[PDB]
Formats: sequence, C-alpha cells, structure tokens
Amino acid sequence: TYSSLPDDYNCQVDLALTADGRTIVCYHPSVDIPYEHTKPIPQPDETHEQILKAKLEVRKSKQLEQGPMIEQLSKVFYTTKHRWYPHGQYHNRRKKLNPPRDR
Amino acid sequence: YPQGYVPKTSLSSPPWQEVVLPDPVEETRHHAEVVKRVNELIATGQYGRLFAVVHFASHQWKVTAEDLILIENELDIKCGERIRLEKVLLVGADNFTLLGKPLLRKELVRVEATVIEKTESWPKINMKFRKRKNFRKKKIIVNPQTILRINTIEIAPRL
Amino acid sequence: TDRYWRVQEVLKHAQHFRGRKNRCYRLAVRAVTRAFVKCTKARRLKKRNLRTLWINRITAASQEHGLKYPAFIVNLIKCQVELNRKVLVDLAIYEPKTFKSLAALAKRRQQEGFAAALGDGKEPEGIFSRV
Amino acid sequence: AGGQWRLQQGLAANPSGYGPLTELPDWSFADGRPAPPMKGQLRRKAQREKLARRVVLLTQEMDAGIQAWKLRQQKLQEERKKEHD
Amino acid sequence: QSGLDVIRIRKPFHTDNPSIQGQWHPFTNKRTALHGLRPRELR
Amino acid sequence: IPDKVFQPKPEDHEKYGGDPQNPHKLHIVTRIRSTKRRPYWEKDTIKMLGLQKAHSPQIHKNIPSVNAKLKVVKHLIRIQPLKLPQGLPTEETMSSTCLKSTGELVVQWHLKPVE
RNA sequence: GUAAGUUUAGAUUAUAGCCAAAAGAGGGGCUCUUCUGGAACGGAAAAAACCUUUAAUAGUGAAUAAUUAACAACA
Repeated sequence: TYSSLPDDYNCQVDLALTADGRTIVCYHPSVDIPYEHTKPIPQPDETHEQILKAKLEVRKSKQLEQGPMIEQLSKVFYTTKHRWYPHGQYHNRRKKLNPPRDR
Repeated sequence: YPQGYVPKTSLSSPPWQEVVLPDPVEETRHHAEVVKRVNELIATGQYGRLFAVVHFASHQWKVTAEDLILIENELDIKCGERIRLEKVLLVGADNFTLLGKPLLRKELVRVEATVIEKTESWPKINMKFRKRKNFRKKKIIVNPQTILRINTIEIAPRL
Repeated sequence: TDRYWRVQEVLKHAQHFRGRKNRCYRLAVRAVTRAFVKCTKARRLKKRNLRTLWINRITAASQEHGLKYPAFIVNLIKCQVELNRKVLVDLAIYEPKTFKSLAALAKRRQQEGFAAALGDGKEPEGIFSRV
Repeated sequence: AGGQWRLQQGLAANPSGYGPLTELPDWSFADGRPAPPMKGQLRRKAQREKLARRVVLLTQEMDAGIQAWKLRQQKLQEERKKEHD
Repeated sequence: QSGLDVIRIRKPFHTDNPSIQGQWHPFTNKRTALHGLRPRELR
Repeated sequence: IPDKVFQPKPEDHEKYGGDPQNPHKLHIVTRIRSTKRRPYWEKDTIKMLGLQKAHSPQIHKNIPSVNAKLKVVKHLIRIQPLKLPQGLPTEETMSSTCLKSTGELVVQWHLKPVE
C-alpha cells in the first residue's frame, strides 16, 4: 500500500526511486474490470439511421411543416431552433471547398 | 478524561485528515524491490512504441517514433545526416516510465534523429500603429527554419 | 501610368472584404492597413491565450484526480521535475496512466511536505523529499 | 513559480537561469563528434570571463588601497622619529 | 528547400501515433459497482 | 538620512549573520524598479552606477564613495555581500568562474549537481 | 563614479501647452506664482495626465511587477 493514490480504477501505480537516486521508476500495469462488476449484454433483441427514422416519425399531416419539423429535430438533439435555419447564398459560397487534412 | 483531551467537534479537529507514512526501513526495501522487477522488465524488452520528452532549442518536445519537429533557425547540419539529441528528461513504456532528476544518465538513453529540410517561414506582417500610418510602413520577418525527423530511441537495463 | 498596379496591390488584400469597401480604393486601402495592424498585434496575444488554455486543461485533469492545480505544480518543482505546462497537457491527454503516476508522486510529496511541517524538522528528509 | 524554493536549495530561481540544462550542449553528432559550442553559451561565457578579470583587478587595486595606507603610515611614523648630528 | 509549399503551418508537429497508452475517455477513472448496477437501480 | 539607520545593533548582526569586524569588500547590486516618474537626481544616479538594465549583476567596492552612492538609490537596489569560499580566481581559473544566488563566487565550475 | 567640456568662427529653428502632485500668495471652493512628474501595447471598469514598465525581433517556453475591494459594545 505504498502508493499514495487508489490503484483500483486506472492502473496499479508503483513509484520507486533508484538506489543512486538519479532516476525515478514508475510501473503502471493496467487493471481490467471485474466480471462480477459488469452486466451481461441485453439478452432480449442496428444502424443509427434506423433510430433516426423512428425518432423522427411522420405522424400528423403526412410530412410535417417546416416549423414543427425543426421543433421535432430540436427536441431530439436538445438544440435550439436557430441552428436548423438555412443560410443565404453569399455565406454558403464563402465556405472553403477543400480544407486541408493531414494524417 | 485524560489530560489534553478535546471532544471532537466541528472546530476541534482540522478539516484535513492526518495520514501515516510507511516505516522507512521496509519502505526502502520496497523501493529496491520495485527497481529489481523493473530492471527485469527492461532486460526482457517488454515494450513496443515508446515516447520520450526531449528539450531542444528553448522548447520541450514530447517525442515518439516517426515524429516530425520544426526548428525555426539554422543548425549548420546537412540534410539526411543523423544527429543525437542529448537532452532527454523522460522516457515512457507501455507499463512503466522513467523520470530524470532533472535528467537521466547518458548511458541509459540514446536518441537519434535526422535532418530533413532547411527552409524559412512564410511572411509575417510587422505593421506599426502610428498616426498617419501610411500604406508603405510595414516589415516582413520570414525567419529561417529547419525540419527534423525522429529516427530511433535506444535504452538498456543500466539501472 | 502604373496606378492600376498600385490598385491591384490593395485589391489583392481587399478582395475578401464585404460591401463597397472591397471595391472602393478610398475605403479598401484603409481597411488593409487596419487588417495588417490587427494581425501584428494578435501575434503577441496568441501566445498568452495558448498558455491560458493549457493551464485550464491541466486544472481539469488535476481536478479529475482530486488534486488542485497549485498543489501539483509546487510538488513537481520540489521534486526537481522541469516539464513545461504545454508538455503536461500532452502527458495527461495521451498518457493518462503516466499522468496518474505523476499525480501520485506529487501527492506523496505534498503528504511528505505536510509531514515535514508536522514533524517540525526534527525528522529526517523523506525518501521522496531527498534533494 | 517555485523560485523561492529553488533559492532555498541554492539553485537558480528561474529554471532557465544558471544550470547544466541551459549551459550544456543540446545535441551531438551520431558519429560521436562533439557539437560546436552554442553561440548563446559562448556569449554568456565571454561576459563571465570579463567580469572575473574585473573582479581580480578590483581586489588587486583594493589590496593596494589598504596596503598603501600602511605604507603612508610608515612614512608618517618614520617622519615623526627623526634626528640629525 | 523542398518542393513543399511555403505557407503558414498550423502545427509544428506531425505524428502518426498520437496515443500510446490510449486516449482519455470519460469512463476513465470511474469506479465500477458489483453486478454493474446502474445508479438508483433497485435490482 | 540619519546615520542611525546604518548603525547596526547586536540583534541585527545575528539576524544577518555579519561580523562587525572584517567588513565585506565587494557589493552586489541589481536594479529592481523603473526610473520613470522619478526625480532627475534619482535618474542620474542610476545611470552613473551603470544599472541601466534591471536584474543585472554588477561588481562594486564597499568603499565610502560607493557606499554613499548606493545609499541614494538604496530603495531601488538589492545589496548582497560577495563571498569567496575558494578565494580569488587565478588566470587559469578565470574562465571557470560562476556567481551563485547565495552570493558565493566559485572559481571552478565542475558541471556537477550540488544536489 | 563616470565622459564629455571650454574657447573661436558661421547659422538658424523655437519663442501659446495640458493634467497630476508639492510649496507659497490673494479668496475665507476657487485665482495666481514657484518646484517635481507624466503621454502602455499591463493595471485602477471604460480611463492623454494615477501605478507597474529601458528600445524592437521570431518561438504552441520560463520567472516576475502593478493589480475592486474589504471583514451592535460590557468592563
């Protein structure tokens, strides 16, 4: 129990100074989650797109109106309606076509 | 009630809680024991990718294999020539790490890299804020630059 | 007879402006100088902003382990650890296991520091407090 | 930060001050050839050498400044004790 | 000089192995419970 | 300024650990403040002493003329007595000198940690 | 401690401040005279005049300065 911090979450931490004292030795082997502390995968019986269709169900007046459509979209993602509004041509053209990607 | 007895209350005890350190004599044995096991780990070479912190120029760079580092100045070294960085303060493995105090011994760690390119910097505006600024009152810097590619990191069990 | 090229020199830097400013030389010239002045000033402020971001991220990482930022820095200095603030952020992000090991080392030094104060100096220097 | 503690240990308050980390060369050739001395290190080295020569010169001048006083006192002392015939 | 374009470089470092010990995620440093019981679960 | 300020007391000797005999010879002075918004006489004295740059070490003699000049700028400088544990450097060791923050000028720099 | 100074010859420009802070003098807040300091890109909320600040250069370094706040009465 030499370590001053709990070792049960991330990894076992063993801090030791070399005999000469010129170096500090740290051993950090990882710790796995106990089987008994985990739940089994749900036995009762998937692409995220499928959930989106069910979440954004078309129920009233066939396809919903623009405002209600934004409201339904806003509720699902906990976002404001202002985000969903479109933007004009001037700003749309300004966007860089090919942003650089490295690695 | 014994002398110097204070009943525990909100103000009687400090908010912080006292702790007891292990006895030094046995503690040092653990310190030695940890080194011995780690020394075996180094001897067995049970590691893959490694990361090392190296201080070059006036900056500290955390480094790993295949890393590219840019230094904004000339170095006087031809491109494609391998060079050894002599200032390493930290080296790490998958399950262990080593820390210098403030630097490790030269024997323990050897790090080598190669010079890729010598270049300068893109223009840097240097305009001035003076009444009647004028459109022909500015300067450009375009400082020199150099490119370095990390090649290898070498360690041995010399604890 | 080359006044057109002088206009082009201003235009190339003012093509991305908005309104009649981007197309009026009287206005375009003024904006270009102000834009150049703004960029020059921002160079110094950029470095300071980056340091502030590094400090904030370290505090969050330290607070995740329950350690305050001032305590961690002081203990590392007392331990002859000379890692810079920028590198400290990198270690936490990509070496959480090492960062936790660093947290324990700093915590042990702080505990030794508290022990040293309680000892009043009669006790010898701690194993991790040796300089 | 930490300058006060470093001063207590006798080290430089700023880690970037006088220390092996700053003073020592930052690299060497893979072949083992020593790296050329750093221009900043050489410039710093020159100033220290100049100061050292000044320090020695001052003390030499100081030694005469006090020693001469003793030689002027001897002249005063011998002058007081005078005789003839 | 190389054929590479000379313009402002956003980052002075390029690495193909950013992480060695694994990237931090929120579940890091979070303690588990017996049977993996979720909070407030009567069970 | 009255001389009583510079007349030491027995407690002061213990506090600063300085013996009244064998007074130190050389002063170490560094400028710690700006001369802007200061009177001209203060500005002139700093220029004469050569402390134009702040935090710059300077070698000065502990002599009455230097002492008088330092007193005028006392509040703008830090005075530390120079110590020579190993004595004055030689010509061979002139290049190995180094002044520590403790106030001791070593004549040999071995590049070994004090630890 | 430090590096300029005196004389001879030629020659112009400048010749209206501002504010802070001291010492006087009239008023009895003001009205003046005399001495000192100032002109941030930091700080006092925005802040020409107060405080910290020797010039200006690139850097994804480091140590510091001033720094809007402060913790009823019995003998």
